[PDB]
Amino acid sequence: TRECIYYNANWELERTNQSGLERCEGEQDKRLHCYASWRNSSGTIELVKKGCWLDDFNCYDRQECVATEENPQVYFCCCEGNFCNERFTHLPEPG
Amino acid sequence: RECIYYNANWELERTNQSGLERCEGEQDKRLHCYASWRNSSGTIELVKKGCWLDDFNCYDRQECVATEENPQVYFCCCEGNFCNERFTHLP
Amino acid sequence: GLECDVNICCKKQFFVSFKDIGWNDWIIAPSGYHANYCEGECPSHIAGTSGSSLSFHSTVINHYRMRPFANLKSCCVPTKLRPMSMLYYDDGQNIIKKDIQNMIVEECGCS
Amino acid sequence: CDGKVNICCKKQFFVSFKDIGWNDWIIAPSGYHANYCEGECPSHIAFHSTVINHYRMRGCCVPTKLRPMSMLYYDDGQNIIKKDIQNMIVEECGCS
Repeated sequence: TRECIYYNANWELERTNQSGLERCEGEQDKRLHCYASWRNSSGTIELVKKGCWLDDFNCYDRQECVATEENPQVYFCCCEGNFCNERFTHLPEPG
Repeated sequence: RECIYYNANWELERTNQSGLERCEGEQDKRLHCYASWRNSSGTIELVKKGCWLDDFNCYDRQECVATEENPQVYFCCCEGNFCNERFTHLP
Repeated sequence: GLECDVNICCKKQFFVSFKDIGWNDWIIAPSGYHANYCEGECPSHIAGTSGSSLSFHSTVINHYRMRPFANLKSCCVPTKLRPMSMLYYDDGQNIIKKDIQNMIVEECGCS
Repeated sequence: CDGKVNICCKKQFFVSFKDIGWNDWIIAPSGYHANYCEGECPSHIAFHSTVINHYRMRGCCVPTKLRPMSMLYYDDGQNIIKKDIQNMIVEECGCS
C-alpha cells in the first residue's frame, strides 16, 4: 500500500527515528495521505515533521505536497500517492 | 495465527474449498481455529474449518474436541497453529 | 468504578445463553457469550467538563457549549466493543461463519 | 432527521478552530465536521443492537460509528506534535 517519507524533529522525546519512511495504516474504506510541515521565518527552511496522515478531504487528489495558507508560521501540506511528501512547496491562495 | 481453511459450501459462497487462513485480530486478544462437521452414523462430512476470534470456550486448548454429544452439527475450537487439522468427539 | 458491584457508570458482567432466548435453533456456536451491559449514574465531579475529560469531540461540544447543545444529557454507554465469531443458519438454512462486529461490551463510560 | 418524530439522528456541525480560540495551538486542519447526535431514545420508529432491544420489547442517543482524524498541533511545552485521534468525527448515531 502506501509509504510516506518520515521526519521527526522531536524524535528525541517521543522515541522514534529522525529520518525514514513510514508505512501507512488505515481501515478498509479510507484514503491515506502523506504530509509535511516546516517553518520558514527568514528564508531558511526548518523541517518539523513528515509522515502519514489519515483520510482528509483537504488532501483528496493532490499529487504534490503544496502548502496553501497565505502566510503561516508553520507550513503544512498533504497529498495522495507514494512518497508524495518527498518534495514540498508553498503556493498561497486567498484566505 | 494460521488455521486450516475448508468450506464445503464454496460454490455458493464463491470461495476456495480448502487452504489456509491467516488470522487477524485486534491487539489484545487470542486467536483460535475451529472445525465443524456432521457425523452421520460412522461417517464424517466436513462443514467448515478456519479462524475463530477470541472466545473463552477455546482458551488453553491445544486440541479440537467437540463441545456437545449429539448435535446435528459438531463444533470445536482450539488455540495454536493448525490445531484444527484433526479433531475429536466427546465420550 | 468502571467495573460494577449499585453505583457510577460501570460495566456489568452478563452472559447471554441463546437457549434462554430461543436462538439455539439457528445458532450453532457459540451456545452463548459474555455480552455484558453498562449501568449507573453519570455524575459531574470534574469542573469545566461534560462526561469524558479526554474526548476531544465532547471537549469541542463542551466548549461550543459555554457560549444548540443546552438540551443535552449523559448516559452510561459502551465506549469499546469487540466482535465475535458466530456459526449459524441464515434464513435460507445455509450454514454461515461470520465475525459480527459490536457484540461484546468491553468498556463503559458516560456520554 | 424528521419533521414529525424527534428520532435519534446525526446533525452536521463544522468546527472552525479560529472561531473557538484553538487556532493558536492547532496548525492543521483549520477545521472539520465534528457532527453530533440528537433525538429521543429508545427508538420505536424506522447485534448487541438486537440482543438488547429484543430482550427489551419483552424483558440515549449516541455515536454508534466514528472516524479518526490527524492533527498537527502545539503541545503544552510548545513542541509540535502530530497525533491520530480516535473518535473525532461522528458518522452515525443510534440508541443505546
